[PDB]
Amino acid sequence: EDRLKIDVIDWLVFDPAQRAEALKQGNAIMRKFLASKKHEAAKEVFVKIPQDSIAEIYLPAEDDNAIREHLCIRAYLEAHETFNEWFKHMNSVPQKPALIPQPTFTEKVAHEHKEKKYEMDFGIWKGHLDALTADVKEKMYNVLLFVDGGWMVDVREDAKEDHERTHQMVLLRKLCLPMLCFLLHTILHSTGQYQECLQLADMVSSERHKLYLVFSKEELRKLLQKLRESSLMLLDQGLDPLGYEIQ
Amino acid sequence: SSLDNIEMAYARQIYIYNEKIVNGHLQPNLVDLCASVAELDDKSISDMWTMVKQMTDVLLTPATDALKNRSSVEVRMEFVRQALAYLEQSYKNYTLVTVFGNLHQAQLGGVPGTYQLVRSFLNIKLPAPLPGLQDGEVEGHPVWALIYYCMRCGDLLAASQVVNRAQHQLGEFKTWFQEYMNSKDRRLSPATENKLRLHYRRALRNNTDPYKRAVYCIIGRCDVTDNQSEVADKTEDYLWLKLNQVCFDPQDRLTLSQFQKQLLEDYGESHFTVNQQPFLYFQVLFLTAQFEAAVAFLFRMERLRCHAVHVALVLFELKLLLKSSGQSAQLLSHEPGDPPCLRRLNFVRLLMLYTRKFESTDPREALQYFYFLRDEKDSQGENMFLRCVSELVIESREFDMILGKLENDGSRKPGVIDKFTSDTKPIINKVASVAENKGLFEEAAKLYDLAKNADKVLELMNKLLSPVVPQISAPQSNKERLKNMALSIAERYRAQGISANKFVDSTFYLLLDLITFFDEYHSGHIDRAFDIIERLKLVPLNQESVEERVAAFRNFSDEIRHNLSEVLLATMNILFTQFKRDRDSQLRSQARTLITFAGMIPYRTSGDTNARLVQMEVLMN
Repeated sequence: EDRLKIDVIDWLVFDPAQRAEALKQGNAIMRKFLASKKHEAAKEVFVKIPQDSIAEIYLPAEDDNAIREHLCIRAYLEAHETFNEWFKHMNSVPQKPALIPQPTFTEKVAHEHKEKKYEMDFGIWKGHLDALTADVKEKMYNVLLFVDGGWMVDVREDAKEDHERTHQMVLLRKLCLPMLCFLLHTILHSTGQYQECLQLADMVSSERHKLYLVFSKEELRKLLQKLRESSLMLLDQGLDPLGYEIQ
Repeated sequence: SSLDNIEMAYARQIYIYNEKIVNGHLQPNLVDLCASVAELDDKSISDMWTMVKQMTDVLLTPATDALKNRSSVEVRMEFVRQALAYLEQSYKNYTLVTVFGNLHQAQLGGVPGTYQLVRSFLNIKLPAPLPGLQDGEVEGHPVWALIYYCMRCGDLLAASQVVNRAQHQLGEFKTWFQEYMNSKDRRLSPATENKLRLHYRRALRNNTDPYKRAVYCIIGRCDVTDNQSEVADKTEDYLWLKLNQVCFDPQDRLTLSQFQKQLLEDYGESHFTVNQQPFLYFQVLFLTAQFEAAVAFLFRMERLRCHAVHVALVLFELKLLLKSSGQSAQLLSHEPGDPPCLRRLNFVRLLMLYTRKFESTDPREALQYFYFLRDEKDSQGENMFLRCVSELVIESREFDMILGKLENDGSRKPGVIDKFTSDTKPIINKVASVAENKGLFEEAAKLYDLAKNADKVLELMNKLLSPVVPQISAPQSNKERLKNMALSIAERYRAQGISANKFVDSTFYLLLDLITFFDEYHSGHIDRAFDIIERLKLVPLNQESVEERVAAFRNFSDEIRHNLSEVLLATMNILFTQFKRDRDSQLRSQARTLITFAGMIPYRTSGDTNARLVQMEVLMN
């Protein structure tokens, strides 16, 4: 039935006079797929939506929200497109030169070089990494700290009742905000940014976002056993739990 | 079964004719093989084949083109004689059943001489004397009646005897007739032929004795327009009257081409089928050498399809049927670069129609008829018989019966097509090819495996396994039903030393090992399952192997990379369980290895997997 739904979109996109209904329905369809984490499904739909839809449509409470929801959804997708690239890279680290104990004088020199070339690649694989870390992070904070009212949260409050959508928007927050936090923690930990890891407890507990309400009690503790792990590595470095110099 | 009693009997006869050619034996007489069934039906059909045999029993030039034999004046002349000999003998049987009530009744008393029969035939059909007869009588009958019906029965000798007893009355007709009986091809010399024709035309154009009129222009082949309707009232009497009047190379003359065309063009089926008697028209076309017309015509009668197809086959196995080159033409047509007086039969279409009826539930019999198309191809080059077997297998789905079932023990019990050609590698791929194009992989594998095409068998077997690698193998599941066939293909491929290219082959045996890895993992045999994954050297367990294992993943079949997620988790969960039961350092070290590998590998669900892997390693410490 996947196709039935992703195909009803091209029918609504065809007629430009129904772009407001095409987007709204595109949202709904992408709300079902997100709850299943079908990101190639959600995105295959996301491209069918002409890149210039938003511009033309220009506002009923149903169109202000659907424009916001669409960008929220793009902010979410882009937060998985850049992580899978980053993650793919983290798993392609240059491998150490192989050792040939009891080497011939030939094998000694081939190895002096293979050992010197590797000490060039590992520097760039931290180079490319840093730039894929700086980018995946930004996206994770665009979703977690979504501007003007939080992620998947309507700004317009005068639409007509849509319990399906509304409760779909509360759910999407409870499936994906705990899951984006845990990823960002995994990104920060993987790159050794431990001080910042611990600063996820400010972001989450914050009264500005009230992200902690989107967490189950279990997920919290789990995030608290994740932070205590970053803390350790900060002690091993000689700093206090939170990364500040011990005077 | 879709075959009626008559059709079935013909099928068996065509199986024999095929069994003979398939084993190289003598080419038996097809016409005889078909008349063998005709006698099981009413004589309406028997008398047809009698005509078919006698019309095709002409001295031919073996290994000569069909169009050439049928255009040659040599052959065209013998057709007329074979027909006249049929119309004469056929009429002779009518004269017997007219005098005696049954052919058997005539035989027991003995067939009388054609003279005494004819005399005993005149008694009935003219009891009282007609006042317009001439030249007196002979032993109680008009001399001209005896001469006509004797010639009609085909016994010229019996007719000449009548002439010898009326020498004084008949005048100069004796020396003329005695020449006709002597000269071959039922023709007189131009000089004498001129003498009699002018005499008849002089003052006998309208004589009160119709029998006299008939004989004269049967001997002189004159007055072609006058159908002598006084004596030739039946249709066969007309055909016979005219075939004794046709000529070969300008006035008062008729040729076979004109006559054959004149008959069906001006007086088509409509004229000869008003009495709702179909064979009457068929005999008109067949006894005039228009075999294609008669075949198509008779092929449309839904009750006589069987008979018309076979009379086509006979004409086809005798190089007498004129096939239509193009397969896009109608059933009956005249080629543009041929004379208008001949027609052509789209033989390919003819059989294709007949077959569709009983091809669905009677495949064996269908093949016997498809064989006659072995000598023809299509626009794309395929062999028509081979293509017909492909289409018949795609539709009927009768693989074991027609293609030969390849059991799971390594045997190949031959199929019905094996009889006709020993090169069965292409069609098995053709049938396997489409079923592959229709997502029927489990079948395409069995079919490709039937032709020992391991390149395709293992390819498809890779696709059917990868989805089911991590699944739970349960009784009658789709895993068991696929794993058990894959293993039955692994043994038969090792015992027979068969293998595809190493890429396809390596992946195939690799999946089989993984399927064993999860079957042991889902059973709780942790120790045993850990040992298997270690052999495969697919997931690194010591930090030193990470570099090489990571490079290998890049060129491993995507059917493997797909299942990498479930492999890492099972392997981790394996170490995970063994931890709760120095060794602790060793598991801890291996735990780390899996993570770094997964970290450097971009793969399916790397997000959820890499996270779970790290959590399970933390609980260990």
